[PDB]
Amino acid sequence: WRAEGTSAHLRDIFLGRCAEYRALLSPEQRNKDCTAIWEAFKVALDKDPCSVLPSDYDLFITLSRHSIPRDKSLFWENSHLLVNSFADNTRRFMPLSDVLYGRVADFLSWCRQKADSGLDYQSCPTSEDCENNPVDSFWKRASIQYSKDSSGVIHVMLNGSEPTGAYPIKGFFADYEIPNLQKEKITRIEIWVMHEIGGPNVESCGEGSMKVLEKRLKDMGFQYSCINDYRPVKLLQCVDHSTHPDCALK
Amino acid sequence: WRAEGTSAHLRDIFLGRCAEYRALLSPEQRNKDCTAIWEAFKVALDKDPCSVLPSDYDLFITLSRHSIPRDKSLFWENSHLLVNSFADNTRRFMPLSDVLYGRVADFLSWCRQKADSGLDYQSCPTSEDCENNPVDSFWKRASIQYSKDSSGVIHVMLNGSEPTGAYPIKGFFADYEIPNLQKEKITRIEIWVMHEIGGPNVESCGEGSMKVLEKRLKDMGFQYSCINDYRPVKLLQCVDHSTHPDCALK
Ligand SMILES: *[C@@H]1O[C@H](CO)[C@@H](O[C@@H]2O[C@H](CO)[C@@H](O)[C@H](O)[C@H]2NC(C)=O)[C@H](O)[C@H]1NC(C)=O
Ligand SMILES: *[C@@H]1O[C@H](CO)[C@@H](O[C@@H]2O[C@H](CO)[C@@H](O)[C@H](O)[C@H]2NC(C)=O)[C@H](O)[C@H]1NC(C)=O
Ligand SMILES: NC(=O)c1cccnc1
Ligand SMILES: NC(=O)c1cccnc1
Repeated sequence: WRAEGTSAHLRDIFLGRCAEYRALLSPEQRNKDCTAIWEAFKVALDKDPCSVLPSDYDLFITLSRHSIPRDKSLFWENSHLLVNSFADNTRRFMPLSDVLYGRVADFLSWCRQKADSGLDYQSCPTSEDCENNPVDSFWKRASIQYSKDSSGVIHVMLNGSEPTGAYPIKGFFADYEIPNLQKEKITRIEIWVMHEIGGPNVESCGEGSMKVLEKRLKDMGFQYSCINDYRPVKLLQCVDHSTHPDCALK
Repeated sequence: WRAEGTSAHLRDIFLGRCAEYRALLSPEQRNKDCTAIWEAFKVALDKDPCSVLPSDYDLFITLSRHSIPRDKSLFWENSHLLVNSFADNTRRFMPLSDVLYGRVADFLSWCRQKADSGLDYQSCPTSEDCENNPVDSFWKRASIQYSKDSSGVIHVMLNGSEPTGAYPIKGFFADYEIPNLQKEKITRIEIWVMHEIGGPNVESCGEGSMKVLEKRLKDMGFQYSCINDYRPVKLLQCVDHSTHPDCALK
């Protein structure tokens, strides 16, 4: 295979993450059964590593699905860590990685042996290796869910120091989330184009790809707006470049 | 008992944290047994909620003890969340809550029911209820170990907006950490007295309790220094007060 092998102590981690996340859920929704969630998640783990479909994770999403505060969703591209860091375990925001079905699988990897019945710790199929692998189908399922369940003001943090462009016209946000946003429940969409401190300003609002994304969102009938280096997040990046001039306080 | 009962799903959480922490450990140190560790830790959950000594966690420490990067230790008082936050899971610094024996219990509570054998999810003997309770003893033990395995530059984060002064003469830093710092392997001690954004500036370097701390550290032969609102951390605080003037950029 060409992707990272299945995560060590996957079950241990999974159940643990799920365990801690409960305290975060509202009482009415605290009732989650992690072992049931794990048992359901495993259904895809038993199948051929190149024959897993998003729909396989339907049961898993059923037992772990839960509400997302209006105005607290945070979609993103090329900024996984920064997103996790800023959101702060649902405190500031609630990105997919901060929703039960996302938290449990964040940064992890998994797949069954190509021929054997165990877990392949050597390597898992990437997108190229074959489309229907467990990790991709999972995130396709989870992201679709996350999008349908979002509401209010939708925020999107993009990387403007990304060589190839801020908005990947072919990533999860573009292919699986935007097509699944519920217009009736969304008031407007806000984009945060974050540039690296000092880093290359490859693209800012309304430039290049950001023009495509903007045109598409508007064509769809959404209310659009874009911000460059949204201050709160700029400050966070600054935590690691305090001496740099872009991070100097008055 | 004047303290919160044992955390729900204590074992799952303990085991989950441990599992994920291994990934951060160095290769020739990554070989840890989370179940054995939990088993050792649990020895205290089989005792009288008021008859647990730091020694009882000895074996637990033996099975979890691991080296701490030089210059990476970060002691603190009155700023638990900010410390954890700024430390970023061993990325920026490595506080006791980011050491395996400290991570597995960070923010969790526990203690067995006085009479019965089961855990008490109702309450737990707080320091005043009786000194030798499960939680306190655990930390006394974890603290001493942490102080002992520290070397290089010692950073300490204190809270200058604290109503009682930045340095508590009776606290873990005071009663268990400072007393166990191996002087021979410490270059110097640096203090960060952080003030709330706009918040009350009760004390700053060289004032109030800070004079008491500074004297002891020096008298002890350490090389002392103090910084009001260390910039990196100030910027982190600023993340939640971007519009405030103390957080204004240029
Ligand atoms: C935003 O995009 C840039 C460019 O892709 C990312 O920078 C790269 O980060 C990796 C990991 O640290 C480095 O190996 C590369 O050398 C970086 N490239 C450059 C030109 O510096 C950056 O990490 C992204 N920011 C976020 C928050 O994801
Ligand atoms: C620094 O100390 C202050 C003083 O307690 C903390 O602020 C208080 O926080 C508590 C809750 O943790 C509130 O009930 C009080 O109203 C706050 N008082 C003030 C004056 O702000 C502050 O959170 C501490 N900072 C850190 C990082 O621990
Ligand atoms: N970890 C995440 O939040 C995530 C991963 C893959 C696709 N979309 C979101
Ligand atoms: N919980 C903690 O991280 C902690 C408790 C007591 C002393 N030092 C650190």
